[PDB]
Amino acid sequence: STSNGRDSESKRLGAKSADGQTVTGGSILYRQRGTKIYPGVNVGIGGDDTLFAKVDGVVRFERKGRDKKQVSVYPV
Amino acid sequence: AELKITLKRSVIGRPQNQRATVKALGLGKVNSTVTKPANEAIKGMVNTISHLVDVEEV
Amino acid sequence: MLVPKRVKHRREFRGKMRGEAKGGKEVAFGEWGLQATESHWITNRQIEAARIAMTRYMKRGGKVWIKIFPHKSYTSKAIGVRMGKGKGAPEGWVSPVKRGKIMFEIAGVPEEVAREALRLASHKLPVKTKIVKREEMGGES
RNA sequence: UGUGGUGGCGAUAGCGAGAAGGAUACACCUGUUCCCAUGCCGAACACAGAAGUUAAGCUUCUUAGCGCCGAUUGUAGUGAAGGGUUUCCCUUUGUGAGAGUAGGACGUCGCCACGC
RNA sequence: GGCGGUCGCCUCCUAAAAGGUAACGGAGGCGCCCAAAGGUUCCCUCAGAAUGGUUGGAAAUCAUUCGAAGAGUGUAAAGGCAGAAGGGAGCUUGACUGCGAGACCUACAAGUCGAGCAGGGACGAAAGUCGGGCUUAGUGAUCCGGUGGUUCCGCAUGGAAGGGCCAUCGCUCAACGGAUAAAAGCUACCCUGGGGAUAACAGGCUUAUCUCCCCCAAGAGUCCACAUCGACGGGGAGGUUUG
RNA sequence: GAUGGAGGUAGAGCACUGUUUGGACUAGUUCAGAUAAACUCCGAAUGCCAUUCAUUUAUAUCCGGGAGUCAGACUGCGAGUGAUAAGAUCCGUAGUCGAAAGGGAAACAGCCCAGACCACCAGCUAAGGUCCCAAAAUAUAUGUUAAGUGGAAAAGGAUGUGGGGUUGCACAGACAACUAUCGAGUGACCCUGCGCCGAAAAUGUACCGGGGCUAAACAUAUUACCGAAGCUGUGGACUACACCAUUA
Repeated sequence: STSNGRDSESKRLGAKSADGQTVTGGSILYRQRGTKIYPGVNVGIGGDDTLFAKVDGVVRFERKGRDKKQVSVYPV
Repeated sequence: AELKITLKRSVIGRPQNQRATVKALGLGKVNSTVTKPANEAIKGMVNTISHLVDVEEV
Repeated sequence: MLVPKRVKHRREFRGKMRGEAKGGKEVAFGEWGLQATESHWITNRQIEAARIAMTRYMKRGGKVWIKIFPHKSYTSKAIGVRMGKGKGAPEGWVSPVKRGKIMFEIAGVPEEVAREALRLASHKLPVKTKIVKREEMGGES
């Protein structure tokens, strides 16, 4: 006799490629709610905030001024 | 330079990375030995296994 | 009995004391302290019993500081009821105390009255205790 | 050099208090004819100007009251490896904070234009 | 076991700083809404407090000064947002058609993001942005039936009847991966197969409760805490009671 | 091992939201002190993702034939339900059992040590031990305990004993005792080692396994020995791979 007892399915959010890893065009980098991380050089934002590569290159997580983070992709 | 490494304890009852470290050095049974070069990687393996092992700088 | 007005949550977890006081380990407002040397839960009724005993002994008043507040609630089920359904109904309030915490303070009264009062307060409590004074800083009157 | 403009760097670049200045430039200031404007108002935005003034913005300089950047060594925690009752506590080995402090700090690097 | 509740989907805590993670564990929401509350171009900055002012009061509406956010964000909560995703004004229908390199999630079936190419457009001087809404709930396989299209087939031939392909409609099939188009009770009058995978006595473990023993001592006892009783509180033993 | 990174737990903090104690004040803001699972200005150890990297090591991936399993249990550690009860229940992480013989723990699935191809009347060790049952020290140096504590249990109580500190009063005479002298010391506090009381259950001593123990107990050091189907020695079987000259 309780009125709790329900939850929703987990969504598998987080980072999907690492710093210093080479990546092909279109590959997901980060799933989020809102911009915890921001898009940088050669990276796009999806409709529900996912971050993706536009170009093949290496992934680098950086610092955006004082309190924000960025992902960039740099081709060789 | 080199180190003689002798196995003095058993691997029953230990976790998996310690078993696999004893294997990566090439140590089979109790009192079997091995000789390796002195590196920063081999010293890390010896430091993970120190409670099971005797080491002599040779 | 002390009770918190307006809790945000009706039930909560209990653990995990793992003694060492985080906060007041020195006398702040009085001259004499009562410091717990074991870690345990301390309830509403134990505090009021100790306070009444401590004040009754000090004719001509003085002052007394209670430095321990019951923030966390209890729950419990009833006899004759099998395990299973959700948490019981809340019955009680407590504060966890860890070793080192000073719990009462007295002033305006010489040693022996203060020492007797702190002796009578400790027999009402489930912890071992010491009696401490303000020792030495840049200024202690 | 001085001033106008436009850029990098985590405010060590900021806030407040105080002083000074009009060479060109920047401003305030003066008007609504004409391009445009007010859910009322030429206040703003838009345009035509050049009487007046360094009072305000702007620039330079002093100031560590508020923010900001902060080590060192000590603790709290905790990888590995062991011991008592196992609620909890302890000993070796490695790692090590948050507070609290000694100190830093009243910016630094670059391009263009004009004047000296 | 029955009675009670629950059965799909979303957000938080549990959850041990990647992801994942139980319980008849602790808290809440959904089964839509908007022709603008969508696209795009310009412009704007909040909530309060203090001071004055006629009706007007604490608090309607005016003026100034402080004010990094203490507001708002269609709807729950978390994560985001003052280079706005918050708030005004003009023009509009991209709430487009054919698609799709590559990733994410995952037993399957499904679910999610996507640069870029082609056709034809909206807004803007341009650069450009636009395949609904700050993000994540607002949904239901297949079979069968209805409506519209079609350069497909059509049992000797020409038609027709009928079928296929494309677009869409008919679900509280809510026991929400959906048994059939269609479904409630009694057995003390009972039968077979299994299970100590599961309930009742006795045992075992545990000791909340119960019986007993204590510590402190306000008090009662005319005076006097302890002859006798012992408030508010605290600590144990036992294994006969209810669990 | 080195280098980079994503992320808010253990701390601990009060800037934000709840909960909260004292003081000054006034409108008629302030100074201090706490607290949290759904608080955060902060923030580890470890785990996780990578790398034309390094050193050792031998696996990993792809296609196909054949399965079995979908009741787990206890013990560290960290959480929920419970009463921070259960050999309880439900998750995470490591091991043993399951499917594991052998030594220790009296007897003992799951604890401590260790993984049995076979033969020996050979040797060295592990955990645990060395007075007799029962193999090996009636070992060595220095101390503590008198309670059979060792060999079950709390709040509280007490001139029991060991060690280290802080001091009041003492031969211009102390504390105690004696009326109305005496001729060395005497009180009061702190932390600490080991003991004492508190301590009552049902067939028969009846938790040292027994005898028995004043060390054959406890603390700190030191060296010998015993001890397993672990390792070594001598010989045999079977398999693989390198050697070797065909002969395997």
